[PDB]
Amino acid sequence: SRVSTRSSLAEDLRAIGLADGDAVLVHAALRKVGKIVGGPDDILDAMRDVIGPAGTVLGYADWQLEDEIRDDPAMREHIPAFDPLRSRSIRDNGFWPELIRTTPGALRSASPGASMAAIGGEAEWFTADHALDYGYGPRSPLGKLVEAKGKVLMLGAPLDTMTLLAHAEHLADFPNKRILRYEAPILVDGEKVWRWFEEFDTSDPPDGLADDYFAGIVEEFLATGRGKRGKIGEASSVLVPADEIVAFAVDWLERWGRTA
Amino acid sequence: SRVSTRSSLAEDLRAIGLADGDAVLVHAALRKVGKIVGGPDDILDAMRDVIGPAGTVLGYADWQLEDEIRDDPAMREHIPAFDPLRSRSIRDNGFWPELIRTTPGALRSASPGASMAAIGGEAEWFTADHALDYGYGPRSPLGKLVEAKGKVLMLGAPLDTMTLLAHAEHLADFPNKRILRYEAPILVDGEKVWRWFEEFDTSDPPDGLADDYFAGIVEEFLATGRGKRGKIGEASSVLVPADEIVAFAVDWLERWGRTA
Ligand SMILES: CC(C)(COP(=O)(O)OP(=O)(O)OC[C@H]1O[C@@H](n2cnc3c(N)ncnc32)[C@H](O)[C@@H]1OP(=O)(O)O)[C@@H](O)C(=O)NCCC(=O)NCCS
Ligand SMILES: CC(C)(COP(=O)(O)OP(=O)(O)OC[C@H]1O[C@@H](n2cnc3c(N)ncnc32)[C@H](O)[C@@H]1OP(=O)(O)O)[C@@H](O)C(=O)NCCC(=O)NCCS
Ligand SMILES: CN[C@@H]1[C@@H](O[C@H]2O[C@H](CO)[C@@H](N)[C@H](O)[C@H]2O)O[C@H]2C[C@@H](N)[C@@H](O[C@H]3[C@H](O)[C@@H](O)[C@H](N)C[C@@H]3N)O[C@@H]2[C@@H]1O
Ligand SMILES: CN[C@@H]1[C@@H](O[C@H]2O[C@H](CO)[C@@H](N)[C@H](O)[C@H]2O)O[C@H]2C[C@@H](N)[C@@H](O[C@H]3[C@H](O)[C@@H](O)[C@H](N)C[C@@H]3N)O[C@@H]2[C@@H]1O
Ligand SMILES: [Cl-]
Repeated sequence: SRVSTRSSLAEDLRAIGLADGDAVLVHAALRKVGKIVGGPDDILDAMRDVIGPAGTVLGYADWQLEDEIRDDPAMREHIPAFDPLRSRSIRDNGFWPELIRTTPGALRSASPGASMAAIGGEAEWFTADHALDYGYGPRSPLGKLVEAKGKVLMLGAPLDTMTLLAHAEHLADFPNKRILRYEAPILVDGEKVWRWFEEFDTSDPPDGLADDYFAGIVEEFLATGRGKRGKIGEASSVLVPADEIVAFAVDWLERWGRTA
Repeated sequence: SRVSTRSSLAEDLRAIGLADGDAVLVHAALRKVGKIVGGPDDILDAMRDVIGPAGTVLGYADWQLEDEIRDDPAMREHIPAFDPLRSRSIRDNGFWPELIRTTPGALRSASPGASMAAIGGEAEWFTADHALDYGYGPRSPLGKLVEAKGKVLMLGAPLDTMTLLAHAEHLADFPNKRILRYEAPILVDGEKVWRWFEEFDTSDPPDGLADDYFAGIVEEFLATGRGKRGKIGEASSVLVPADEIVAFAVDWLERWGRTA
């Protein structure tokens, strides 16, 4: 029965630990926030108020081409190329990355399935030079979030949607990492070309693990007393430092893979 | 029962009457088109291929401020002012105006409740200088649609959502037109100010007619033979000359006003 404002959301964000100059990747379930006077745009505006102009807000866009269409040779010349300026975010990830992507000023990185939207003082740097292959590795917004000592805010989102952990999956040395190869269309100086891609499998976990095991790792991280929980509006939310939870998740995975 | 492509939708638009250099207002129910390979963006892409670069495609954006919150004094300072670059389309008009508005190169006119989104060769003209009061009058994208001799296409949409006919309500001489007055926040060169507004009532029909009466007027115009029906992908869709349906509607309303 409580309605949120740009001002009250800024206090909530400061209360969970958002600070001046932060860079924050956000995963959101916006319905959990509850009634907002100015719609969910008040959340992004509140965040920009807190972190200031030097800060950056990010979201995981991906794109909408499903595998079964991509793999259907009949529709091959009817599939539109991925275009960081025009391709819309995968709807599976909710409105939040679309909200960012279509805010004037936002930029969107180049590696389609891993592509990120960002707005703020380092939006250019965070989206620049996104490797097409292994796009969850060091040459990616996720690696740059670790380098920048950014944060990840789960805004009512289930903890297994923390995509930053796919970057730990990339770094961790464990046996039998599944490698995925696929063909997708992209623009090379404004013209459509089909390109072969390669990356570590993000869609399914390492064999032996439950499909939602990212959530277990996050809770085990919060159990050490690092990170913070809080209400953003009415959404139960989590804020964690990106570098710490990736080091935690790397050795969680490296230790598990040794037992096999 | 089949998939539509940017090229399949292209030939469907040419058969309804879309032609080179056209400027067309679109009201859409996109779930009625069926499955499209590259999503509803393939619709707007097709149209811009049919009409060519001099063409122009429009949508009725409006905005999301709710009367209730607007008229709550306690919420006054928390209302985001209307911003033609940022305030999102009213969701009751469907995704289509948002689809246009969030396309790079697209423009949005200044008068909030009557705001229109536009992309194409004449997008700057169709959106320039939209009057804040009586925003369905002559100083309006709908007035310019008549002057440009454009078209309207109901793309699976209920024919009573044809907003151009509100422009016929502004123009037609019939007694007891209901004037609406309200205060609303608007961005004036980046700064929010509350401004009083007035216009003819678009939210309820003139006292004496059914709510969906716009619809019966449309198909009656179709009985004259001066419209064209046809299926866009899977959607039953109507295309109509703008200048003629206004005159047909104006005379309809003025003639009916005397009987009353
Ligand atoms: C799946 C998931 C998104 C569902 O969350 P949800 O709250 O149900 O859906 P969304 O987050 O899209 O938010 C919905 C709110 O959009 C607002 N919204 C959407 N578009 C809007 C618009 N154009 N204008 C105003 N509001 C809009 C609404 O409040 C809509 O709610 P309503 O339609 O019920 O009114 C959530 O559980 C989740 O998993 N989030 C994280 C996803 C992620 O980042 N995944 C990474 C890869 S694993
Ligand atoms: C109310 C009305 C809009 C409902 O239409 P609808 O087809 O059910 O809904 P929309 O037209 O918004 O289109 C829905 C399709 O959006 C696609 N779409 C929406 N957003 C998308 C996105 N971001 N990315 C990819 N696809 C998206 C989907 O196919 C969505 O369907 P799904 O959610 O079932 O998959 C329609 O009946 C109507 O009355 N239209 C006319 C509105 C108008 O012009 N009013 C004028 C003022 S009175
Ligand atoms: C860990 N579980 C996740 C699942 O959870 C969601 O669906 C479940 C269905 O039972 C629900 N129980 C659960 O509540 C809900 O959150 O959603 C699927 C969606 C699917 N397109 C893919 O996305 C991945 C992309 O394929 C990949 O490209 C991207 N990099 C990462 C995406 N997560 O894999 C995830 C993953 O399997
Ligand atoms: C006449 N019907 C319309 C309704 O759609 C539905 O109407 C009937 C129910 O009422 C249904 N039977 C019908 O299937 C369906 O089309 O949507 C509402 C949405 C509301 N924001 C307002 O928009 C108006 C704006 O408020 C106003 O600012 C603008 N100028 C004109 C808009 N129509 O009034 C319309 C109008 O009442
Ligand atoms: Cl995918």
